Amino acid sequence: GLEKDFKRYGDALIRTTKDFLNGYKNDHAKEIVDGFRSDMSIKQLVDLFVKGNWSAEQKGALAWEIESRALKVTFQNKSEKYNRLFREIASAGVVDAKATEQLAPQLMLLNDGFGGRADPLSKLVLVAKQLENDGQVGVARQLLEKMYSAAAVLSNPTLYSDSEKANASKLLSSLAAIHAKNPMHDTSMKVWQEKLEGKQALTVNGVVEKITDASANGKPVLLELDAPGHAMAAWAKGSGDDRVYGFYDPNAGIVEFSSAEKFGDYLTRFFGKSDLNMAQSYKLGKNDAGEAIFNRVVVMDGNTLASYKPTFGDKTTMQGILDLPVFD
Amino acid sequence: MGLEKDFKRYGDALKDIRTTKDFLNGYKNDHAKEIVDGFRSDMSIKQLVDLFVKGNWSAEQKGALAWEIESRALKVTFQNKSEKYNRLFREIASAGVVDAKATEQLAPQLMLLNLSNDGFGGRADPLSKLVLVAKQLENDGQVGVARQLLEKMYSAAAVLSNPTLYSDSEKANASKLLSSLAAIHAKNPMHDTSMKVWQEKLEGKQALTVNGVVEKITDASANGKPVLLELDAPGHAMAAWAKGSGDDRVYGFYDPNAGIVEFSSAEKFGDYLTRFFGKSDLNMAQSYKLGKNDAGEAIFNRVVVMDGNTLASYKPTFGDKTTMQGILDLPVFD
Ligand SMILES: [Cl-]
Ligand SMILES: [Cl-]
Ligand SMILES: [Cl-]
Ligand SMILES: [Cl-]
Ligand SMILES: [Cl-]
Ligand SMILES: [Cl-]
Ligand SMILES: [Cl-]
Ligand SMILES: [Cl-]
Ligand SMILES: [Cl-]
Ligand SMILES: [Cl-]
Repeated sequence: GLEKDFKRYGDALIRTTKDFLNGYKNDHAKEIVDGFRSDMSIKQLVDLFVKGNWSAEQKGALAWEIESRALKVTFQNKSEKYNRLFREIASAGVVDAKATEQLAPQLMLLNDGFGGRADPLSKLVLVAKQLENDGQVGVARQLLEKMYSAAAVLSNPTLYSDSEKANASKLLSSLAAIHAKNPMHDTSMKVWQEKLEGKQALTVNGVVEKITDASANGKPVLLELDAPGHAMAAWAKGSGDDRVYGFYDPNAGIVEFSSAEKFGDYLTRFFGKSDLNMAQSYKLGKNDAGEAIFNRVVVMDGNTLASYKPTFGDKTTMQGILDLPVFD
Repeated sequence: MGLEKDFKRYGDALKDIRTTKDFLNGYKNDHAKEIVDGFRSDMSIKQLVDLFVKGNWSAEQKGALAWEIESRALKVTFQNKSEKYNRLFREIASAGVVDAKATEQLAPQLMLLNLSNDGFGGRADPLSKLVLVAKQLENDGQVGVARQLLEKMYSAAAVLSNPTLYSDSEKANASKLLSSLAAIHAKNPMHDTSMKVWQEKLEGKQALTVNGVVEKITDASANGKPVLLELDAPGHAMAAWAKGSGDDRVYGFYDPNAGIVEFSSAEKFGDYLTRFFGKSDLNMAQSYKLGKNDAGEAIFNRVVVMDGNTLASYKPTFGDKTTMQGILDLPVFD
């Protein structure tokens, strides 16, 4: 009978006064509400609230003890059988556009192919964040969705139109072009601002400071984190509450945070011995202090990299590749 | 290892023929072994490029070798992400103050839980309805209204569990949103007589099976109009819907356990729902204790064909002018 207990409570009401809201907290009723016990039932708590003269802060204390129990909504990881059924349906036969949106974020990429280091992906993810900072939306999440769609079209071409087979080959052949002609070696334009290696190499903390620097509010920070035969990306984009700090790894996929503190906690624990110890798994060397350092950290120039053309003769730019379609 | 030099020689041998319908028709699997003389399905990428460069081929013949080469050289394999990466993300996102951007990635991985006699019923009575209003609004142009409902509920619950980490304005918004779900349960819109939020109530001899729900949701006669169904099982409410038009039309299902699932394909939607309730896979029909029709087929105690427009304009709390659509726009942070 929690429904009848919540109606009598709601009718007994002040819920917007700063005197009430200050009392609306946990472990506070046991110190200002005479006749309160943390083993009481919702029914007993409502009886104590109605039968009794209370102050503004005192009504807020009981309000929290009542609402924290009556309006409680608990969350928990979804059971594996629901995820297994969704992946089985979404990965079967013809590619499902809407299903791929929900499936892409749960997958990881593997190796032959092109690079095997994810050379072109870390770069395209950085261009995508340059474009997202400038207003576009979900450019990086759609890059993974399109790659998954292109691969599916290339594996079962008999299930797609000639237009779709042409789009899939063009997108995948474009990733191979970025690897064949690495923009880092181009001499007509400099796609990088700085190339921190050797005695200038950065640690995970160095990358975190560069990404979370509060002086970059509104401007994008685009870094390519290079480890032996394994390339990753880190970035910052947006402004104010919309500013986001992210990290990309072919294994973990794309991870973003609104909090600079959570981003720093994630990256430190990702590479640190305290948790995943990825720094030693990707075989990072150490500086004279014994701190893990990246073989190279490239501070990219989003604008120059976005305008780079991987295939000579063709006018398709990096930004152009992120807009290449797969389906009509 | 020298696959990069083999792809450059290949790309140069095509200078467009890659966009001619004669080339694309030949660009298929199991087709080169029947039109390309001197082809063996045991050849290496290097041998395939040699056969492509050294040899005069037709439009369809270049497409066959192109597929055999690209299907191997441009191959990208996918796999489930390791659980340790998801565990690290959940640990960071669930610590201290709620992270707006992290909640966007976390919400879709969670499921909802509550009391048997909770402050809004242990059947998800108000959620199935709010999800249907959200789909009514999404059909009309709004975006991610249902995904943000779960993100806000997660944020409200977090604020209610750790109020000392949020402002008075935030604690007031969290209590207002959660108290609104309790209002929808206290005053069930299905019993309102000032407005009819439902079009039909299929029950008894008119009860639908899982296949019946699939036909109603995927029915091509709904053009670009929204189909909003509430699937009622003993003490457990779910939702099913169709929204959008053309390539954008989507078929979805909501269950507090499975969360929100959507498909562009009517066939995949049907395969998902059939296997969700069927004994062949999850067997949820027997878990939610569904009854059976004279044919022994599992049926829902009731399927409500909702009227998105009327339900969206319904006011759960009397005296207050907040509508169902208004609840989906209630804020949590400021
Ligand atoms: Cl065929
Ligand atoms: Cl912060
Ligand atoms: Cl597309
Ligand atoms: Cl020809
Ligand atoms: Cl866990
Ligand atoms: Cl405050
Ligand atoms: Cl009812
Ligand atoms: Cl049937
Ligand atoms: Cl969900
Ligand atoms: Cl919000």
